[PDB]
Amino acid sequence: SSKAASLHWTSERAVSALLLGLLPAAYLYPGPAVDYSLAAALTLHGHWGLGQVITDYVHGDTPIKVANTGLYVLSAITFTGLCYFNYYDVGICKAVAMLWSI
Amino acid sequence: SRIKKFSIYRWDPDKPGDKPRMQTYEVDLNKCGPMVLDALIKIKNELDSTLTFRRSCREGICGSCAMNIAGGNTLACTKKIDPDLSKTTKIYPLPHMYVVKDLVPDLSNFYAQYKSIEPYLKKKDESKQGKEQYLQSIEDRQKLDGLYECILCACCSTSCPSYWWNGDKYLGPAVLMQAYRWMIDSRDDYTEERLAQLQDPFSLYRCHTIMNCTRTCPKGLNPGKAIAEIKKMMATYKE
Amino acid sequence: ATTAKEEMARFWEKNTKSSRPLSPHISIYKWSLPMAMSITHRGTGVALSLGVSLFSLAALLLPEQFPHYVAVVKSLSLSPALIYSAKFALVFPLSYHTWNGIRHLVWDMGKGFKLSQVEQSGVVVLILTLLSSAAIAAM
Amino acid sequence: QYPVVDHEFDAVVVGAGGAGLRAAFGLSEAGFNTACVTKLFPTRSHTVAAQGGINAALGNMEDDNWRWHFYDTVKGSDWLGDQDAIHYMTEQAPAAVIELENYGMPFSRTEEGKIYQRAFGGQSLQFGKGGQAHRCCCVADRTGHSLLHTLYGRSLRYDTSYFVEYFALDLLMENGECRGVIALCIEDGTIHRFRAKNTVIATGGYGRTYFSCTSAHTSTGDGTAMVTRAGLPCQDLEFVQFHPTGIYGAGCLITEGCRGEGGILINSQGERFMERYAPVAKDLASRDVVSRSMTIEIREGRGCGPEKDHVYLQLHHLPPQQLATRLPGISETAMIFAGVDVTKEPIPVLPTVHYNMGGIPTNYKGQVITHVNGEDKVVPGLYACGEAASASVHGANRLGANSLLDLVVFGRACALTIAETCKPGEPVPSIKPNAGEESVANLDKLRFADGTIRTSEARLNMQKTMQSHAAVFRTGSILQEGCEKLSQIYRDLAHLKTFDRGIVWNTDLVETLELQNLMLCALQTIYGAEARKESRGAHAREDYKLRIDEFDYSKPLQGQQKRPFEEHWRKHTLSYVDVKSGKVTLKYRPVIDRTLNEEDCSSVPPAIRSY
Ligand SMILES: *Cc1cc2c(cc1C)nc1c(=O)[nH]c(=O)nc-1n2C[C@H](O)[C@H](O)[C@H](O)COP(=O)(O)OP(=O)(O)OC[C@H]1O[C@@H](n2cnc3c(N)ncnc32)[C@H](O)[C@@H]1O
Ligand SMILES: CCCCCCCCCCCO[C@@H]1O[C@H](CO)[C@@H](O[C@H]2O[C@H](CO)[C@@H](O)[C@H](O)[C@H]2O)[C@H](O)[C@H]1O
Ligand SMILES: O=C(O)/C=C(\O)C(=O)O
Ligand code: SF4
Ligand code: F3S
Ligand code: FES
Ligand SMILES: [K+]
Ligand SMILES: [K+]
Repeated sequence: SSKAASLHWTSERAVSALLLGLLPAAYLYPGPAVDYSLAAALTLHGHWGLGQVITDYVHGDTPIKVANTGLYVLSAITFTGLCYFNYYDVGICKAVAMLWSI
Repeated sequence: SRIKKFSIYRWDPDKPGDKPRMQTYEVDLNKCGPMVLDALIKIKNELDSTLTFRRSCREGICGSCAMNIAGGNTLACTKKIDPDLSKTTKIYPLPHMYVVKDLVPDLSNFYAQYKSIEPYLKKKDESKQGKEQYLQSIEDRQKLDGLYECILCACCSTSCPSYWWNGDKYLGPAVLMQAYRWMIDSRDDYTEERLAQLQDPFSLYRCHTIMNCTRTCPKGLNPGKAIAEIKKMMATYKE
Repeated sequence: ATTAKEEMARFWEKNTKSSRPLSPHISIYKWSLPMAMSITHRGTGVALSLGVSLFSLAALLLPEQFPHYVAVVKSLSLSPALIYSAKFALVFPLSYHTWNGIRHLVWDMGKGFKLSQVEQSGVVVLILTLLSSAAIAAM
Repeated sequence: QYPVVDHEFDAVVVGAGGAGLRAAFGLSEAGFNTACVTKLFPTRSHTVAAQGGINAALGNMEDDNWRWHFYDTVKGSDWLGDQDAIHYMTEQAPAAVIELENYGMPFSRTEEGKIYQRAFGGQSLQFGKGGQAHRCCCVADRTGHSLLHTLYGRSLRYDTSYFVEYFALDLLMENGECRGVIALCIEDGTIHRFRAKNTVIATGGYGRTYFSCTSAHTSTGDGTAMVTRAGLPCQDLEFVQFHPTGIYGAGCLITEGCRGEGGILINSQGERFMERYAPVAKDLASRDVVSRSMTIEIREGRGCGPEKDHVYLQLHHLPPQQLATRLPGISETAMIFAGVDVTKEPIPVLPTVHYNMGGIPTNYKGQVITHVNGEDKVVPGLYACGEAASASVHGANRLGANSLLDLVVFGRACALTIAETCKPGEPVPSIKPNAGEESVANLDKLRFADGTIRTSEARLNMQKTMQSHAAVFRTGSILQEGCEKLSQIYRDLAHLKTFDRGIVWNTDLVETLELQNLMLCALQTIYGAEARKESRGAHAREDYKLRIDEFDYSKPLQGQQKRPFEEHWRKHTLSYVDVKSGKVTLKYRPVIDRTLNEEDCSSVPPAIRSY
C-alpha cells in the first residue's frame, strides 16, 4: 500500500509479541503446534530484524541488493531446516528440554 | 590562581595539508566566567585569536554554540566549566559533521531537512489569511509545550547514531519533533499529508529509541518521546 | 530559491569532494547505560539469529540426530559448574533480549520516555535478566 | 587577490531578524526577486531572544483602541517620536499580530481561544486616564523565539534567495542613490557585490558598544556603520535604552513581563521603591524612569547583594503555576545564570543596555532620509527597518513590546512601498567596475594587521569607556572625557593587531570589522550626548535636568515667545562621521508632529511626562 512502511513497523511489533507468547507456550504446551510456530516466528522476526541492521549499516545500491539477497537465502534455509528438525527429529521444544537435562 | 586545561579540536581550511589536531589551553578560572563559552571567548580574546567557533546570544536561546563538551553535545554558553583541575575538558565539533573550521560544522543538510517538512502553518482554506486570529483553546495550545521550544541547535540529531550512519535520509530527532509540532497543532489542516511524507524506510524509521537525543537536549525537551508519538500516529491514521 | 532536495544534494556534492574532515563521533562520545543497553539489544538479537541459523544448518547437514549429540555430551561427565556456565551463557542473551524487548514494546506504546524512567526501566531489565538467567541455568 | 562575485536582484535585504525576514519574503511575495544577506543563520538573530511580547490593541482582555496605544507610544517617546510613524505602527498593530498568529505563531491563549495579552510598562486605557492596559500579546515569555521561528518557517514558502553567513561591508552608492551592497562570504572567503534597485537595511542594534548589555555578541551596529561610511546621517544615537532588569552578572534579560504579571522591585530594606518614584505606574512605569529609579537606589546606598550594586526582582509571592505558565523562560535562566529559584528567592537585577532608539533615519514608509537645507529628502533605493532604523516610533524612550511590532510593521512597510513604487524586473542600475574596491582594501588591511593593540583589547577599552561615561545619568565633563577617550581609541585603531591570516571563517577578522562598526556607532552616540544639553527620555543630563521644547508646555501657550529651532532641543540629532579622522559632525531636524489623519487620530501636543 501507500502505507507500506507503517504496516511493516506494526507487523514487526506483532511478531515480536507473538514470539514473546510462544516462550510461555513452549514451556507449558510443548508439541508440534508450538514447534512450528516457533519455526515461523523465529525466522520472520530475525529476518525482519536482520533487515534493519542491513538498512542501517549497508550503503550503496549494489551492496544493499547483495546483503538483502543473501539474507533471504539465509532466512529461507533457516526456516526449512527448523521445519526439517521438527519433522524428522525431536523438534524445538524437546531439543531444549534434552539440552537442559545435560 | 586555578589553572584549568581545555583540549580543543583544531583544523584550518586555509593551511594546505593541515590535519585535525587537539590544542591545549590553560585558563585561570578566577579570571573567567562560569560557562565553557566564557572560556572559549577568553582564550580567543587573550591566547589564540585564531580559535574559531559560532556564538551569539550567550544565554542558551539562539542555538549557535552547540558543540561536544566532555563527551556530550551541549551549548557552550550554558555548560558549566568543570572546576576539577585534575581533568582536562576535551571540546569537539558536533559529531559526525563536516568541519568548516575548528569547532564550526556545516549545518546546511540539517537545515535542508527542516525545510523539507514544511515547518509552517498550513490551512486548506487559506483565503482568510490575515482577517481574524485563529481560535485555539488553552488545552490544545498546551499540547505544543515541550515542542515549540526547540532552538534547532542540532545537539540531539548529532548525538544520534542513526543520524550518524544515515543522516542523508533519516530526518533525525530535531526535525522529526518539529514535524510532530505541526502535526498536533490544532490549527493545521495537513496532519495526514505530514504523516504521509514519512512512509519510507528512512525518514522516521531509522529511530530505534536509543534516547541519546533526550539525554543531550540543552532545553530539556524529549525528541525521543515525540518520535514515539509519530510512530503511533503513523500506524493509526486513515486516508 | 533552492528547494530542500536541491539543498541536500548540493551539501553532499560540496562536501564529499571537499578537503573537509569528518568530526569524530563514536570514538569521542560519552556513553550512558541506556546507550550501552541499546547496542547490546542489537548485538544479542543478531547473536540469537546467528545461533538459530547455525542450529538450522546443522539439522540439515550433520549426519547424526540431536539425541546422539546430547548423549555424546553427557558421556563426557562434565562438571556441574561447567554445565551451569554453558547454560547461563546460552540463556543470558535470550533473557536480555527478551526483557529488553518488552521494554521496547512499552516504548512503542509511548510509555516510559522520561529520561529518569529510561534509566529505571534499564536497571530493571538488568536485574530481571540476572535473576531469570541464574534461575534457568540452575534448572 | 580577492575573486569578486557579482549578483543582480530586484531588491537586497541585509539582515534576517524579525524585520529583515518580514521585508524579504514580503518583497518576494510581491513578485520581486529578492536576496536576503545575513551574517548569522536567521533563527540565531537577537530577535530570537525577545521575551515579553508584542503590543497590539486586539481587545482580547478588555475593550481596547489602537489610538490609546498610539498615545502611549507618543508620550512614551517623550515627544521625540514622529507621530506619523507612530500612527502607522499602532494602527497597523492588530493586523500585524493577526498575520503572525495566522502564520502559526503559537501565542498563549485565553479562555475564549484568543491571543493572551499581559500588562506591560507604560501602557494605559482611555488616552492615559483609564488604568493599566493589557495589550502585550505573548507566547509565554519566549515571544521573540516563536516570532522568529514562525517568520523563518513562513519564509521557506517563497523564492527568496538566502545568503547565509555573508557579512555586508558597505553600501554601493552612486550620486546619492543606493545601488546595492558588498559583502564577504564567510564560508569560503570570497567577496560578493549585490546589485539591486532597492536595498533594505535591517541589521539590528549596537548594544555591544557597552560593557554590560542584554544584546547578543552579534549586535554590532553593522548596517548603521555602513550608512555612516556612505556619508549619510544617523539619527538620535545618544538615545540608548537601559532595560530595568538585566540579571546581575552575565547581563541576560529578565522580561518586563515579570512586573507585568505581578512581580515587584525591592531594595535592600525590602521597600517596593517604585511606589515612591512613580506612585501610579509603580514597577510598570516607563523604562527610562524605572532604570533611573533603580540607579538612584544603588548610588544612595540601598543596593542589594554583598556589594550593594543591584536590586531584587521579586516573583515568589506569585502562584507557582502562574510562573510556570507565564514566565517559564526566565525561570530557567534565573537558575542557570543566578542559581535562583524564582518561587523562593528574588532575581538580582540592574539596569542594562538593551535597545538603541536611534538608527538610520527613515520616513514612516521605511525609506531612508537625509536632511539638506531644512528639508527631508528620501535616499533613492535605500530602506531601513527594525532596531537599525529611526522611523522614529520610539523617540527618546521605547515602550516594551513595541520593538517586535516595529519589526513586522516596518519590515512589511518597506516591502509595500517598493511594490507601490517600483516594478519587478526593472533594469538593475549599473555600478562602476571598481565599485566596493575600498571595502576590500580595508578588509585586507585588517586581515593582515600587525600592530600593538589586538582587537579584543580595543573593544574592551571602548566598552568600559561607554559604560562609565555614557550611562543612565550623564554630565558634560564626563561625556567630554568619554568623547576624548573614544576619539583616541578610534585613532589607535591604526595600531590594530590580528593573528588569523586565513579568509575562511576568520572570526578574528570579522570581529575586527565589527569593532570598526561599533566604534562608528559609539562615537556618534557619545558626541551626540555631550551636545544635547537637556534631559529627555533615556538621556538624563544632571547638568541640564529639564526637557527643553519650543515652548514651556508646563504653562499655557497663550502669549509665549516660541523658541527658535536652534534654542531648543525638541529635534532629532543627525550625526555624521569623517571615517578617516573619526570627527563627528552634528545637525538637527524637526520632529514630525502631524499624524497620518488628524480626524482619525489627533496629534498629541507635548506635555509634562510622568508615570
Ligand atoms: C536584546 C533583547 C531585545 C528584546 C527582547 C529581549 C532581548 C534579550 N525582548 C523584546 C520583547 O519582548 N518585545 C519587544 O518588542 N522587543 C524586545 N527586544 C528588542 C527587540 O527584540 C529587538 O530590538 C529586535 O528583535 C531587533 O530586531 P531586528 O530584526 O531589527 O534585528 P536582529 O534580530 O538584532 O537581527 C539583526 C539581523 O541583521 C543581520 N546582520 C547584522 N549585521 C550584518 C552584516 N554585517 N551583514 C549581514 N547581516 C547582518 C544579522 O544576521 C541578523 O540576522
Ligand atoms: C548486558 C549488559 C549491557 C549493559 C552493560 C554494559 C556496561 C555499561 C557501561 C556504560 C555505563 O556508563 C555510565 O552510564 C551512566 C548511567 O546512564 C551514566 O550516568 C548518567 O546518569 C547520572 C545520574 O543521573 C548522571 O549524574 C551522569 O551525568 C550521567 O552520565 C555515566 O555517565 C556513564 O558513564
Ligand atoms: O524590549 C522590549 O520591548 C521588552 C523586553 O525586553 C522584555 O521582554 O522585558
Ligand atoms: S530538540 Fe533540543 S537538542 Fe534537539 S535541536 Fe531542539 S533544542 Fe536542540
Ligand atoms: S537518539 Fe536517535 S534512535 Fe531515536 S530515540 Fe533519539 S532519535
Ligand atoms: S550562544 Fe546562543 S545558544 Fe549559546
Ligand atoms: K492537527
Ligand atoms: K532604533
